[PDB]
Amino acid sequence: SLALSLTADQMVSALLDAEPPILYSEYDTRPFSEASMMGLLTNLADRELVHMINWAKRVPGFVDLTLHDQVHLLECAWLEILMIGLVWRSMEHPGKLLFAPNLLLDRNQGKCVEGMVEIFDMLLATSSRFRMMNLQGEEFVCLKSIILLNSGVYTFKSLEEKDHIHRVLDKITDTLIHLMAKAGLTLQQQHQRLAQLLLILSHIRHMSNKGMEHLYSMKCKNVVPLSDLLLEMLDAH
Amino acid sequence: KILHRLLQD
Ligand SMILES: NS(=O)(=O)c1ccc2c(c1)[C@@H]1CCC[C@@H]1[C@H](c1ccc(O)cc1)N2
Repeated sequence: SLALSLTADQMVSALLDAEPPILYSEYDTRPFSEASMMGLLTNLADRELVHMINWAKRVPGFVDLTLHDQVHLLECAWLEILMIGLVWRSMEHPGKLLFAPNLLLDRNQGKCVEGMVEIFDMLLATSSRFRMMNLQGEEFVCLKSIILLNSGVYTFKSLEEKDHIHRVLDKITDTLIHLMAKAGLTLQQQHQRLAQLLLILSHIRHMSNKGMEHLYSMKCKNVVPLSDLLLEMLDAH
Repeated sequence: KILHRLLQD
């Protein structure tokens, strides 16, 4: 299907063109309470999810899947995707997390919410790693698409579906290497960098699982209400 | 459910 016959450059363009916008937090912005920070983030994540759902539809290969499979992948991947986005946006702000242009939080503001500073620290470490690696926008969009396709693929005939996903994943791998080769990296450097990028995805998975625990923990405590969509996505884990 | 709506829009 369409996705498999795209060139590397066509794949990258498609992914770049699919990028969701950067959203703003609610401006309504004093020193933060636990409940207020929670409220801001919850509201922001909910709005972001709507844009992510529409981004996913523009990822070549994704709409080729059945609705059930698209749902499964999104339910598995959504928090990883929010996280890698956050980490990407925060690259140019060492020591801080750019949740939105009007919501740039440092580590100590992570203490406003109980158990949040752990996840913050992991996110900050990920941002540093991307900076140390000099991650490029074109690489980022590839990684984000890999997360979408990879994260639920092992937990599904639902075999020709798996094969298609694995074929798309192979295409994105080709695209990543292409980009590295164009940037003038040696063969050795290309396979080394590819490995380094993909190994970070293990850490992103870990962060997602910790964040999901945290999110379920805040639901039980009913400290702020979660949106219907967030609760739907959370229920899927 | 909501996911289904948003995926079909
Ligand atoms: N404190 S909460 O109100 O329980 C709550 C609500 C939403 C969220 C969280 C936590 C976790 C905590 C770390 C960020 C993360 C997350 C988030 C929000 C916006 C993003 O672009 C990325 C991620 N959503």
